[PDB]
Amino acid sequence: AHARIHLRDYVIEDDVNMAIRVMLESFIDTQKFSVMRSMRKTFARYLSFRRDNNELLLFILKQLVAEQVTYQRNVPEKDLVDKARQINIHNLSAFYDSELFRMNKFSHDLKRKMI
Amino acid sequence: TFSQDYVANELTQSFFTITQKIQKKVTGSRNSTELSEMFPVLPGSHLLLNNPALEFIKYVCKVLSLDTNITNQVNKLNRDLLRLVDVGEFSEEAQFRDPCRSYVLPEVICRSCNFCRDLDLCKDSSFSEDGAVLPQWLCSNCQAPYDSSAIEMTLVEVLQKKLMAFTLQDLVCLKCRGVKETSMPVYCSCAGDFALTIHTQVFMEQIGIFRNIAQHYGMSYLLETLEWLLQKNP
Amino acid sequence: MFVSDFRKEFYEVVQSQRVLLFVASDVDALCACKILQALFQCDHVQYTLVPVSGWQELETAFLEHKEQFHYFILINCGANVDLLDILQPDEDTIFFVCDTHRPVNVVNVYNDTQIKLLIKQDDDLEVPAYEDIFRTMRRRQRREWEARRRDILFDYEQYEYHGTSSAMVMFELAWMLSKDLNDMLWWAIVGLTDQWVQDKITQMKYVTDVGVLQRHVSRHNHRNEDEENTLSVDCTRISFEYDLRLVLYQHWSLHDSLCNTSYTAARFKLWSVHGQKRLQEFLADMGLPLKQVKQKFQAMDISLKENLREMIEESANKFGMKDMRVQTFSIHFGFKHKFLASDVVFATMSLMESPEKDGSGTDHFIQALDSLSRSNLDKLYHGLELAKKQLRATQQTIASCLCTNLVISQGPFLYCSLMEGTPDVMLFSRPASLSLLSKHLLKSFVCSTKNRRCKLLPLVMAAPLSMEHGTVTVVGIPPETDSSDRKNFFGRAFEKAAESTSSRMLHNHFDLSVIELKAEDRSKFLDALISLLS
Amino acid sequence: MAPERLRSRALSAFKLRGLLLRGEAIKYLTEALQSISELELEDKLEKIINAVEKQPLSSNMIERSVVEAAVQECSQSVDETIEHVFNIIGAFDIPRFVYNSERKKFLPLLMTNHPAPNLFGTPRDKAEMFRERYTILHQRTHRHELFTPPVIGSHPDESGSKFQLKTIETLLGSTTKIGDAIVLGMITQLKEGKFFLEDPTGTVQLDLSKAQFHSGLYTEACFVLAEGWFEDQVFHVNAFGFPPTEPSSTTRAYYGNINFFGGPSNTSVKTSAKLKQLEEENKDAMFVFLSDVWLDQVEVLEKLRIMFAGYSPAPPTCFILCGNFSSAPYGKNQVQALKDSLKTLADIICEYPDIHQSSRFVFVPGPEDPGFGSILPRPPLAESITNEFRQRVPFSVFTTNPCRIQYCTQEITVFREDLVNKMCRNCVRFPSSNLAIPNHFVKTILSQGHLTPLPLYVCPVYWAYDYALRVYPVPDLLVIADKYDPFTTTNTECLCINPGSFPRSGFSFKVFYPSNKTVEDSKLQGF
Amino acid sequence: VFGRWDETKGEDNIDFMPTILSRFDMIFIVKDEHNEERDVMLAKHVITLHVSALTQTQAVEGEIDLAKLKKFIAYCRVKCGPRLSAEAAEKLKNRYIIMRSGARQHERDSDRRSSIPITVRQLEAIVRIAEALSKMKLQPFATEADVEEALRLFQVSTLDAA
Repeated sequence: AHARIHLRDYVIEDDVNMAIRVMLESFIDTQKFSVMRSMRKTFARYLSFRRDNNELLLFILKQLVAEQVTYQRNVPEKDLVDKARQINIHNLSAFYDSELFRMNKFSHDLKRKMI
Repeated sequence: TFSQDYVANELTQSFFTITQKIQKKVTGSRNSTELSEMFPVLPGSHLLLNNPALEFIKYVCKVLSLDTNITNQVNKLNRDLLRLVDVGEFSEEAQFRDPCRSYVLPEVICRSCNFCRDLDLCKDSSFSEDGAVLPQWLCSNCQAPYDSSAIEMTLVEVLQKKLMAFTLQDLVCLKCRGVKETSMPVYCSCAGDFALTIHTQVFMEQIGIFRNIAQHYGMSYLLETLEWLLQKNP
Repeated sequence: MFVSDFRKEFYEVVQSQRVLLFVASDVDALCACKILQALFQCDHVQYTLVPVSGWQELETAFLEHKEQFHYFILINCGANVDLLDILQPDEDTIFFVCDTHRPVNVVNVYNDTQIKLLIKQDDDLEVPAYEDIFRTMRRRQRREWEARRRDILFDYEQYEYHGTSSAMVMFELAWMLSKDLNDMLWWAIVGLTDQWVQDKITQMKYVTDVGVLQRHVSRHNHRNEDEENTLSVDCTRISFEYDLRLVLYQHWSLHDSLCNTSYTAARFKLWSVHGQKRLQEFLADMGLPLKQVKQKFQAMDISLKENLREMIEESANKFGMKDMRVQTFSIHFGFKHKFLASDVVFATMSLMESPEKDGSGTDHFIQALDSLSRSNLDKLYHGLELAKKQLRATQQTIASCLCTNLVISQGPFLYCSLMEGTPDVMLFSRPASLSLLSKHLLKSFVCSTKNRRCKLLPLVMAAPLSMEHGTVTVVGIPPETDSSDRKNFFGRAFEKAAESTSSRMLHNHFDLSVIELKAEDRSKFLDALISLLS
Repeated sequence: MAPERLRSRALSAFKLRGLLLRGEAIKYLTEALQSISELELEDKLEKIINAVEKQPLSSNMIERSVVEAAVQECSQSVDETIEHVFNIIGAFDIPRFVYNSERKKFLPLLMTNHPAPNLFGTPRDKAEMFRERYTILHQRTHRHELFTPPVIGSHPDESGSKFQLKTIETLLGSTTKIGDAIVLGMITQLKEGKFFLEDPTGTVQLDLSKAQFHSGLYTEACFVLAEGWFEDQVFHVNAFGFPPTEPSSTTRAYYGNINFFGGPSNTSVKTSAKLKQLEEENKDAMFVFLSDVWLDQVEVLEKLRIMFAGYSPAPPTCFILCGNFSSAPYGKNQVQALKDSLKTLADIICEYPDIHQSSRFVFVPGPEDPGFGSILPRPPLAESITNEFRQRVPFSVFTTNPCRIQYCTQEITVFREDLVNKMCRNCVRFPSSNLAIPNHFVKTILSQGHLTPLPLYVCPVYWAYDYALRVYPVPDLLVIADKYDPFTTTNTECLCINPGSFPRSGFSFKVFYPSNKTVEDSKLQGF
Repeated sequence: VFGRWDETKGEDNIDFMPTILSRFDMIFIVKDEHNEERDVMLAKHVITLHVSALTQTQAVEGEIDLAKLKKFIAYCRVKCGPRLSAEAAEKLKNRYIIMRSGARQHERDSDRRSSIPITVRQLEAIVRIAEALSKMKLQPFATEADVEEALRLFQVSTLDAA
């Protein structure tokens, strides 16, 4: 159903994580008050509320910048997205909206493709 | 309390960098016929270790997950670096298991001091003390050794009494979990099948423990008994 | 060395002897084997036939049989490697090699005693001269000559391609012997059509070879027949056709044919949701009712069919498909049996590359070889059903790849990968079917993408092969331009990458551009390929 | 003659007989028969082809080895070979046969779909042990005087009464309080005094207070023919005894010439012409039996010295060392003690040529021996404690306990896993006393037809190899070498002997002459 | 009656009458057992089952296609009617008497009637099951093996009673 909402012809882990979240949150909602918090931490710590993963793309960006600086000293967005497709972290738009690169003073532009 | 999070962030940087480094190095080692061949062997070894960066991550994250109750950043590090390795979470290779099949002979008596203490035969680093295994197997009241001859005979005796227990074990029905009352029936009073109370894989695992012990410490008589007991098998 | 006269120096030699046929697993090889079997059975030549699916099993079969046979015939295998080094034969065996693969190995060419090449001298052949390849200032010039040898021999061995069909070669032998039956001519046609269907030759060469076969067809059609004396319906009639490029369209519905033909599926973009309306616009332009188009072709109304080919061409021209026709052949016999050469090609190919796990690949070879004889028409029709299934699976896989964007441009070459457990990957695990899938997918990709850059790139495709040993099959495909000469460099690029990285590459398939690779080494192998093609 | 002509006629003979020769096989034949003249070639070929057909061929295609073996059968060892006359068979070497009830015959393990025996038995095997014991006794009993009425028998014929066996599942219901019914079943206690009877169909409690026992050692796990009536959920016994025995001649009369005992022969040893004519010339064979042979203490080596002194005249064909070689099984000391004493025994017996070159020194360890404990059939002790004996005394074997000896025309079982006092101390009502004790013991062991007629916790056994402890068909000699006093007795033309605890029993070894079918009741206190 | 079996309730889980219940040869009381490895295997089976819908419906080893099994059932039904062998009937008789005594004593110990009665129709049900097992093999007679398998299947229903 989530794939159909996104008009995907093929289902993906985005959709699977959405379905997982719906099931777990509703099951937690069925519980009593005291039991609900213990159930929340149980299923949250052990099972998949995959909110976001910005740290991997953050240090991939930092590694690529460090290597490029080392190469030049003695298209970075293309380099970043190439590594982001090589690793199973393909949802990079979340990283571009998140603060983790922004307070580290990186930026993006789909035209210039510099970061 | 709070400094756990600071060191977790420092590890979020350093652990990532280190795992990238060892990954690129070990997968670039051209001498590796199989990366499973890369790992060392000790008398407690049983796991089919395969891809050293993954084992590295697993062991580090185990100690991190147990040295603090704040497992959240450790689980985040797992989800980060396992995805860096491109190995899936919740797969069996991502789960930690103890690489050492620990086995203890309890209350070993020493004549140097009249003291008794518990001794693990698989734990020790046999490569660094292969000549000095018996000094390494010292009585903790002193530094006097326990001898290979007596320990080998003790292990054979343990095998015999254990195998006697296996032979004279009880049988339990799988549906109702009561014990088989008399010998001739093939099924229970209900339609359920009987099953072993002492499963054969327990004895295969303990025989493997004894075999690795005997191979690392050169116990040929124990190896004779073990080889016969292994040959008369399915 | 090249055999100048097949009748004198090959056939009249092996006619007196026990012979061992090694036959490769492809339809052209099967057709050449059928023709040669018919000649040997006419002359009571006590042959033995062994299928071989690769180099290692060829070596195994030769090790098994080398004691008992002195004359060997290799059909669609051997010409592109050093057979002496590969097989390590005794000093007095003879290897006849009827093989389409090019370039011929220089050791095979200039071996004058043991390797005998059943290859037409007028093929696309440019062999370097013997003195350029084979044996202070004197040793300085020796080293300079060796450097020139490396340069020249790389220029020779770079591009792999295919020559004249082995089935056509064996038919020319049958014609010279004057034991060329009409079914032998049909097998020659099927071999050439196998080359054309698998895109192993250029359209110019295919048209030229069709022009050659037309004259044999006319001769057979006037052996006992003219406009006023005619044969029984039992007898086979081969006819030249300027037929449609649609696949199997006389055996299922025209709708399924348009949907599962690679050319029209790629043009109308039927993997996409929007492409079905393009196809409906095409059919409405033709004026065919959709019920008739979706009905089976044999059950379609006959008033729609007697100008359907020119209607298709006329509508295709104004839709931009300027070459919907193709020069081909058909065979009739009995009242109801009618097949295009493409139909027989697809049926036999599917019987070879069947997804069935029961039996083995050699059993599937046997099914395919049986289906080419008219005593096994049931096997041929079963192969046609399997071909319909194979074509449908091909289109589903292409749709999955393009919709999920698995085809990513890795600079010098596009790259794609099938995933273990996904649909039909077991069907496409076999290298021949994987090569066909990659070619069809590249045409679909070139029609799909709007970037001018992407329309010119070659493609590399990977698929799972093994879990007991953990390997993948990798194929390399050249660009899909109409200007293309159907030559590719991936056979040598793969081994250059493999030796640059010391990768665990295994090289069992007879085409150099198909390899087996350990699943771990694909990363560094691809890195070396980007570095190499630059 | 031409070799092609010889090839042609050899191929033609085999082909008319319906057989195809491999290329190497016909090459061997057509060079082996070059000495043969035209006057005899067809007779020679027919002789060879009959010899080929004797083997168990799996195909019409004949290999090189089969033709070679046929020519050897035609030219060498055609009358006999020397080693058939005596052989030693371990318990784990015994073949397995399963009794098919609906064919009423024994089938090989290779023919049934039964799984192969392994040491770590499955749950099914533990049941199959006692079910198979019951099966053997059941089929044997039904072919004795308890057989069918017959259904043709009428009343004037079959005017006399005859027993009819019932299973436990039949006696519940309308069969209650019938006057006379007899049931085969295992006797065992649920608790002290709570006796019950068990068969594969069910179990029932026993009121055996009034039972007339038939004078045997009725232990736990023995099989009995309890006669009585069923009432108030109890079977009330009138009489109580073992199932009847069967001689091996009757067993073979029913089941053919099948080799139940073991060895390489397809038939039993006493039912083939080669052995039947060898026994005419094997007149002077003799075996010695000896238990509690505590050679780890050198006093026993002194006894071996006087044994060799006494019986150097007329050398024994073999000696039987009945295990428990440790008088001091304290711990690790005993292993090297046994190695040194076996070295000493080898060194002393090297002093002669004749006994060293003729007598087979065979060892069968028991409980007080190194290696595997009191778990049956007892495996041989460790090979590092046997190799030095073997390398300088090749006429010696180290094997299991129990063990089977096949003679040229006799069959013997050796066993010493002690149970006589075990039989005496757990009888249901009472044992039967005085000098009759050994006779009641052999009656028990023969009627039960199993070397361990007692519960598993009393005498452990590997489950899947329980068939190896079988005493059915009855051996010609049964040597039960318990720590108990030595004895000799016989039943159903089987000889049965205990050589006894030699150190306690006044040095009473025993020596057996198989060709004479007799034994000496010796006492070597006087040596 | 309460949705799940709710094991403390026992006979109150059934509102069916003994008349209708005695007409059923076998009454499989089915309970959803929560075991962790069972649940993991079941979930992986279900996920693979949903995943494999696109796999062109390929043939399978070691089983009969439904269209073939339908015809085979029809053939066996029209061709073969077995009977009990004598010894097999004796086995069935004795086992039936034992089961009847057990059911009576269970009801007496409970001091309440069980919802599932053990009747002569259940005897004939065991007979029918043995004959069906033989009809699968097209054998004119049902053996002790067939009767034992029939009794094994029926003793699940007797477990469901007691």
